[PDB]
Amino acid sequence: RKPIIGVMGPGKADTAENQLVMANELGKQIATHGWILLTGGRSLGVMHEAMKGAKEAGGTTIGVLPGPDTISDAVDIPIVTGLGSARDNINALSSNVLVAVGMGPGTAAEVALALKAKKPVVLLGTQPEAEKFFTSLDAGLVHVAADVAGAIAAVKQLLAKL
Amino acid sequence: RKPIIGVMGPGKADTAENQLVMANELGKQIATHGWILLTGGRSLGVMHEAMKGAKEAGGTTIGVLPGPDTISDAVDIPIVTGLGSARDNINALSSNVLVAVGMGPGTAAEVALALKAKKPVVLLGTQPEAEKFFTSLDAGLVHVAADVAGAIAAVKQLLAK
Amino acid sequence: RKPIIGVMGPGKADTAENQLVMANELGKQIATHGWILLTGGRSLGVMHEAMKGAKEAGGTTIGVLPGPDTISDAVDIPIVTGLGSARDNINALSSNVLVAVGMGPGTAAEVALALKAKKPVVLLGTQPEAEKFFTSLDAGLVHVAADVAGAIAAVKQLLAK
Amino acid sequence: RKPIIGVMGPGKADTAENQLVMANELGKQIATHGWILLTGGRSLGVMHEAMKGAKEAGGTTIGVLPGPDTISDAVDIPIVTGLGSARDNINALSSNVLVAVGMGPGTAAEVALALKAKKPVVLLGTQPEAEKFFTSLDAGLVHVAADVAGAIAAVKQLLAKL
Repeated sequence: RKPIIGVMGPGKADTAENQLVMANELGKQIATHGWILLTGGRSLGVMHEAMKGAKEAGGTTIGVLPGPDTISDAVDIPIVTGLGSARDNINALSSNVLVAVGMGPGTAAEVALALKAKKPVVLLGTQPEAEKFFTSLDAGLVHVAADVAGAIAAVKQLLAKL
Repeated sequence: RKPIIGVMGPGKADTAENQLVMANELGKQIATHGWILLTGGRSLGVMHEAMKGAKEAGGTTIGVLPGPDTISDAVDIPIVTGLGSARDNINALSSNVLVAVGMGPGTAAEVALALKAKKPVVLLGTQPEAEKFFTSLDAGLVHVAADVAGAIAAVKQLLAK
Repeated sequence: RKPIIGVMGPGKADTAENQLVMANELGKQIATHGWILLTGGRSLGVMHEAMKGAKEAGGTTIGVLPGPDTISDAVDIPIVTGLGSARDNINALSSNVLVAVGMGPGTAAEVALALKAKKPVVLLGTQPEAEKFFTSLDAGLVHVAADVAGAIAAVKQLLAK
Repeated sequence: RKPIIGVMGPGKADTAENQLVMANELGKQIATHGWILLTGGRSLGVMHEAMKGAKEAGGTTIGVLPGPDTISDAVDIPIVTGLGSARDNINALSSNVLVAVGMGPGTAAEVALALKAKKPVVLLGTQPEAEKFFTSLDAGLVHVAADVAGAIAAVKQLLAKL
């Protein structure tokens, strides 16, 4: 069974370009390590980039969508859930590790839900407020990474322990 | 329609004793103001206290629960969802305002989801990091409350808007 | 607690005129028997008629809806779920009995899901194939009703058990 | 994008052996055609068999589960949904075609939901009552198949038209 790595980030308009770069590179390295990328299939911000990156590097991608899937070609496997744009809905109970790249309400909710699920989360491109808050929720499950390499190292290690 | 006030908070193990007392007092004040209380229908920290409070004050309560069968007399309208408890689903898109008493991963998810749905949230007895962080996600929708009465005043303001 | 009676049925386009009249009459009788009506809160065939009926008879209604914002005055307790409308989610695990008036794919799914959850379902104005088929899934939980009063009698029997 | 074929059937105790055979063979032929099998990952009746079949024949499998995934090794990609054993919950909005093998409450619900989603469904090993009822819901979307070959022909054709 290939490890499944989750990526979550804000959608287009509330995303710094450094985060799209970080997302795509992470994408790359997720695929490069032989891991499946699981992310939203909605083809906009951080997630689309991760998917482009994973797919470019030969990786298998999974794109979660809610409804009538009109979905980047970076997606290999669309999981259409039927639920809302409330999330974010919530299959990163499927990932071995979750990586957040940036932050916003949707991402915060999925990070919390993964902590609640006792899954480890790597926080990349988030701000002090987020890092501290999430580390306060579960210091044992939250890993702050300075950059993509750091994020990928955190993941590799968490996988080695499993 | 009576306003529906959503209450979120941690469970038995993770609710502090001061947070129980506040959740109970908040429940009471929700009822005394003529509002319906919506909260988790199985969960025994904050949510049970809130509901027990609303009820003692003669309030009407809606309890959201993931399924059968593990319900409290304190719950009037039991809504069984047949999703899981991966999410505290209570459902505060049903609510006019959401009040988080205390904090933890489940609560943090529901506060973040309300905000994502552009709903105001009142934060009571959440620590400084919760308050600063949620404020960082959406400063116009997050209201920090010092104590039950402040939380009630925030709720009233949001309702009168 | 008042019994909660779940009503399922097709939407505006697919509800026959006789089925509107029955759904309205069923709503009325749900209310007159002191039960709460639970049904879809956005859907304008059977479910709207049922709710309009309960309401005219002074009944209390719970409307389940997928989201904001597209609600009827006929709905007292609006429950917004923030799932989709891939499923009529109304939620009849919340209900004591489920009544399907008329039939179609959405209705068929909710009737099958109630049965899966070992809940009794009363089938009203569903055609012979619906009745025979659901009966084939679980004969002890499926009750065919000839008309509103028979459906009400079935419901009463299930409640008295 | 590989076509995703959905399979649904009753779980263990309410399943004739002819249906487990039919399920496994269908599984086989789904994989043999280069299609992804999407089914419940719960490792018991019709679905487990389909998965064993798909995996034996080199196919990629997707196993939907609700909760804390304690999940046959026939699953490649577990999608953990977080929802109930209410379903059945309900990602066969992801399949191009759905195949029911046998029938029971859970299966009936997913067939209906797929008809509601305007997706085509092939009914294999079901009884007259089911065939007629579902054909009455949407005659244009429901295909009754006498056997696995027939089921697989129905699918191939529906895919050709898409």
